[PDB]
Amino acid sequence: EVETFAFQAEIAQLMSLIINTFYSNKEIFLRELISNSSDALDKIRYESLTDPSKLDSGKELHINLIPNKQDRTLTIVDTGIGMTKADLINNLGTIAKSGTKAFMEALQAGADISMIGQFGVGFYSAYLVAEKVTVITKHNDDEQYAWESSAGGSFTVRTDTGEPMGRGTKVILHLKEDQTEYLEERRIKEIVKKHSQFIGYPITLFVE
Amino acid sequence: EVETFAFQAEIAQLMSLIINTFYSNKEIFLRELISNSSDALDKIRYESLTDPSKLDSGKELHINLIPNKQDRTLTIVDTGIGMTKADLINNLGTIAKSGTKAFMEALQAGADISMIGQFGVGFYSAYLVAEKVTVITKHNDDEQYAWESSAGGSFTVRTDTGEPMGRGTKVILHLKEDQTEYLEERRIKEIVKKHSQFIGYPITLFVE
Ligand SMILES: O=c1[nH]nc(-c2ccc(O)cc2O)n1-c1ccccc1F
Ligand SMILES: O=c1[nH]nc(-c2ccc(O)cc2O)n1-c1ccccc1F
Repeated sequence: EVETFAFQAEIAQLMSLIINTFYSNKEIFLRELISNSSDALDKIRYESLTDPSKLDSGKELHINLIPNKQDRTLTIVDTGIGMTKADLINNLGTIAKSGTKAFMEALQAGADISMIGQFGVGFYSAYLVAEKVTVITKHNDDEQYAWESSAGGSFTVRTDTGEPMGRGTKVILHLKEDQTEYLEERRIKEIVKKHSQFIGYPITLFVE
Repeated sequence: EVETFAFQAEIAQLMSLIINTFYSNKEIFLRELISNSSDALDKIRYESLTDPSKLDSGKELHINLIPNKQDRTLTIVDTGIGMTKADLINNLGTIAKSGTKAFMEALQAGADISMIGQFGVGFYSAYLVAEKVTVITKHNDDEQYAWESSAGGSFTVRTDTGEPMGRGTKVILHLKEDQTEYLEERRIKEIVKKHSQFIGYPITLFVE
């Protein structure tokens, strides 16, 4: 059963701002999503220091970047702690209501959209480049779920039957027609080198 | 009973690097500790979104900066999630062994000590300015504890009987003799404005 939820008003406001504001420096979405993956990987690593069984769902701690020109998708996969159904519903594990308030105050006070991650709502920068985002996730304490939203004020959550992940999160960006540069190897390599050069996990850019 | 523990070798190495490297830009310690407080405050806020009773130990979410020229201490107080005894022993809730490895690799590859927070070990920047650090903490799931270290390869942990905190962490920096500028109101205000202007919680600088 596919469940449909309304975004909280503040989150719908954040998403409308991200989609409608004229702002050329879109490439920062990748750093934001890689940063979230790195934080999730730190969380499972920290839990494993006192309970090695936390890694029975997979010992490898990594980030993969998978472009697909046929499907027009860029997928960011991590083997981090994952998210429970409750975390997905609760703005993908963020304090997004308060984060949005601070971000919008900062934008009016002299800040730009690239600073979104300082407000803990960097995930939503995916909507700078994606028309639809699908998040497939598996936490050790829950089942595999798929969250999805094309903005418009709602998101869906369903159980994900296909391809079991073990543990982690996959963010599938269904790119806007005019944002296909983010599927080009040279462009992705450039962004990873510019903004994600000090991430403590291997980032593998898959080839097509 | 006061328990004495050895730092893991990598953490003792990190602390020796911080204490012995010639590096003038010491003021970044404050941003690092305020950043950790902000992360702890986000964690309790996130837990409270699904369980309001998480805030029975205190509803106020804030950061206080308390200089004391008589004791030569600068104390950073937060009402964040706090740390259990296990978190304190486990490098104050960090993945410090892996964080240190990445930080030292980066330093050799063209990075400086101000970038410590990108490696998740920013707490240890306290030793840029402090000869001794005492951390008093209270998590909802444990008792109030005091961690302490003057470096030298060990730290202690004890129960803290005095002044119950409710919930949070207090980092007491026992400043080095030549670092008393960090007790001056104008100097602290300057650092907070330069590096911590987008923190989503009130930061109150106490007066003497
Ligand atoms: O805790 C977990 N588990 N999985 C995630 C996760 C979220 C978004 C994302 O693009 C990638 C991720 O791996 N997070 C997380 C990370 C950062 C902030 C809040 C969070 F919930
Ligand atoms: O989770 C909690 N609870 N309390 C803390 C805490 C640690 C240091 C600090 O200067 C202030 C804090 O409030 N943290 C935390 C924050 C950042 C990284 C790892 C952590 F454990």
